[PDB]
Amino acid sequence: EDRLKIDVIDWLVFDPAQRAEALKQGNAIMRKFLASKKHEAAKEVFVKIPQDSIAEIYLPAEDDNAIREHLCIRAYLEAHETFNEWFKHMNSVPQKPALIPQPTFTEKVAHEHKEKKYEMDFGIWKGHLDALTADVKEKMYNVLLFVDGGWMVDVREDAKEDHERTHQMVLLRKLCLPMLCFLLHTILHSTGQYQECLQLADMVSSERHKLYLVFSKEELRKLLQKLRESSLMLLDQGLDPLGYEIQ
Amino acid sequence: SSLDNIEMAYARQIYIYNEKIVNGHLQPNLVDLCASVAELDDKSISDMWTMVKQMTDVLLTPATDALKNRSSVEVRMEFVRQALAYLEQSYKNYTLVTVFGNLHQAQLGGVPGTYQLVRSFLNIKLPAPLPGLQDGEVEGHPVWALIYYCMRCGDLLAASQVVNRAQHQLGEFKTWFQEYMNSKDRRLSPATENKLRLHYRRALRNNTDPYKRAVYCIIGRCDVTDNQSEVADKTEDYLWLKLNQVCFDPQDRLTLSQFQKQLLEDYGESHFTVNQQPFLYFQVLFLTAQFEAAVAFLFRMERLRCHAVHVALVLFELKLLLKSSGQSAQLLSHEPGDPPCLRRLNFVRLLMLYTRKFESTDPREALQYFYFLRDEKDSQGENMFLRCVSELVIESREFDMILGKLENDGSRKPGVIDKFTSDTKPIINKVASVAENKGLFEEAAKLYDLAKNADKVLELMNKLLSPVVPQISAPQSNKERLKNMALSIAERYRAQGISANKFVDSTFYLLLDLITFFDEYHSGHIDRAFDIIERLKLVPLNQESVEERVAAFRNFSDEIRHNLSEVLLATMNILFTQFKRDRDSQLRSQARTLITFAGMIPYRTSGDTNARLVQMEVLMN
Repeated sequence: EDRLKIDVIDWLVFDPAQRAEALKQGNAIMRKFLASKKHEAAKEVFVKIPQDSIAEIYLPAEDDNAIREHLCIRAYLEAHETFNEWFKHMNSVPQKPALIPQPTFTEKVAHEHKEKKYEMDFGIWKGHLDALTADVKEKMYNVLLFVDGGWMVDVREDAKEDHERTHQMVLLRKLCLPMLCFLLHTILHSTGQYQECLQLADMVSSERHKLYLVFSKEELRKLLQKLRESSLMLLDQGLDPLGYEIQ
Repeated sequence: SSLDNIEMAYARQIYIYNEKIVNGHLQPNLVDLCASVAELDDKSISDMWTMVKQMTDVLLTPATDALKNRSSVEVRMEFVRQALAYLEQSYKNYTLVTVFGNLHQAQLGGVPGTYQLVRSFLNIKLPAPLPGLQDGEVEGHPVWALIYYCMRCGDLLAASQVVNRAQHQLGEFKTWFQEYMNSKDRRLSPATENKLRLHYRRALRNNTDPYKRAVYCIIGRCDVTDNQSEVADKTEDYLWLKLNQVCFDPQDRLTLSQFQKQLLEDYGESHFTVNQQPFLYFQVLFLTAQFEAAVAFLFRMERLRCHAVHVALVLFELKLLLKSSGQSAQLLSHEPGDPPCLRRLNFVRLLMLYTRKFESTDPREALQYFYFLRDEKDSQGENMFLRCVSELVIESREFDMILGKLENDGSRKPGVIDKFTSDTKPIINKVASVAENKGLFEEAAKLYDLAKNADKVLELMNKLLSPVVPQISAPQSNKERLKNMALSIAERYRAQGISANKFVDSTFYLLLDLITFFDEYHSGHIDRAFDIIERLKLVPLNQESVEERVAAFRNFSDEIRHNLSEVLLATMNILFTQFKRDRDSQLRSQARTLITFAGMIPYRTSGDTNARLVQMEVLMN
């Protein structure tokens, strides 16, 4: 039935006079797929939506929200497109030169070089990494700290009742905000940014976002056993739990 | 079964004719093989084949083109004689059943001489004397009646005897007739032929004795327009009257081409089928050498399809049927670069129609008829018989019966097509090819495996396994039903030393090992399952192997990379369980290895997997 739904979109996109209904329905369809984490499904739909839809449509409470929801959804997708690239890279680290104990004088020199070339690649694989870390992070904070009212949260409050959508928007927050936090923690930990890891407890507990309400009690503790792990590595470095110099 | 009693009997006869050619034996007489069934039906059909045999029993030039034999004046002349000999003998049987009530009744008393029969035939059909007869009588009958019906029965000798007893009355007709009986091809010399024709035309154009009129222009082949309707009232009497009047190379003359065309063009089926008697028209076309017309015509009668197809086959196995080159033409047509007086039969279409009826539930019999198309191809080059077997297998789905079932023990019990050609590698791929194009992989594998095409068998077997690698193998599941066939293909491929290219082959045996890895993992045999994954050297367990294992993943079949997620988790969960039961350092070290590998590998669900892997390693410490 996947196709039935992703195909009803091209029918609504065809007629430009129904772009407001095409987007709204595109949202709904992408709300079902997100709850299943079908990101190639959600995105295959996301491209069918002409890149210039938003511009033309220009506002009923149903169109202000659907424009916001669409960008929220793009902010979410882009937060998985850049992580899978980053993650793919983290798993392609240059491998150490192989050792040939009891080497011939030939094998000694081939190895002096293979050992010197590797000490060039590992520097760039931290180079490319840093730039894929700086980018995946930004996206994770665009979703977690979504501007003007939080992620998947309507700004317009005068639409007509849509319990399906509304409760779909509360759910999407409870499936994906705990899951984006845990990823960002995994990104920060993987790159050794431990001080910042611990600063996820400010972001989450914050009264500005009230992200902690989107967490189950279990997920919290789990995030608290994740932070205590970053803390350790900060002690091993000689700093206090939170990364500040011990005077 | 879709075959009626008559059709079935013909099928068996065509199986024999095929069994003979398939084993190289003598080419038996097809016409005889078909008349063998005709006698099981009413004589309406028997008398047809009698005509078919006698019309095709002409001295031919073996290994000569069909169009050439049928255009040659040599052959065209013998057709007329074979027909006249049929119309004469056929009429002779009518004269017997007219005098005696049954052919058997005539035989027991003995067939009388054609003279005494004819005399005993005149008694009935003219009891009282007609006042317009001439030249007196002979032993109680008009001399001209005896001469006509004797010639009609085909016994010229019996007719000449009548002439010898009326020498004084008949005048100069004796020396003329005695020449006709002597000269071959039922023709007189131009000089004498001129003498009699002018005499008849002089003052006998309208004589009160119709029998006299008939004989004269049967001997002189004159007055072609006058159908002598006084004596030739039946249709066969007309055909016979005219075939004794046709000529070969300008006035008062008729040729076979004109006559054959004149008959069906001006007086088509409509004229000869008003009495709702179909064979009457068929005999008109067949006894005039228009075999294609008669075949198509008779092929449309839904009750006589069987008979018309076979009379086509006979004409086809005798190089007498004129096939239509193009397969896009109608059933009956005249080629543009041929004379208008001949027609052509789209033989390919003819059989294709007949077959569709009983091809669905009677495949064996269908093949016997498809064989006659072995000598023809299509626009794309395929062999028509081979293509017909492909289409018949795609539709009927009768693989074991027609293609030969390849059991799971390594045997190949031959199929019905094996009889006709020993090169069965292409069609098995053709049938396997489409079923592959229709997502029927489990079948395409069995079919490709039937032709020992391991390149395709293992390819498809890779696709059917990868989805089911991590699944739970349960009784009658789709895993068991696929794993058990894959293993039955692994043994038969090792015992027979068969293998595809190493890429396809390596992946195939690799999946089989993984399927064993999860079957042991889902059973709780942790120790045993850990040992298997270690052999495969697919997931690194010591930090030193990470570099090489990571490079290998890049060129491993995507059917493997797909299942990498479930492999890492099972392997981790394996170490995970063994931890709760120095060794602790060793598991801890291996735990780390899996993570770094997964970290450097971009793969399916790397997000959820890499996270779970790290959590399970933390609980260990």
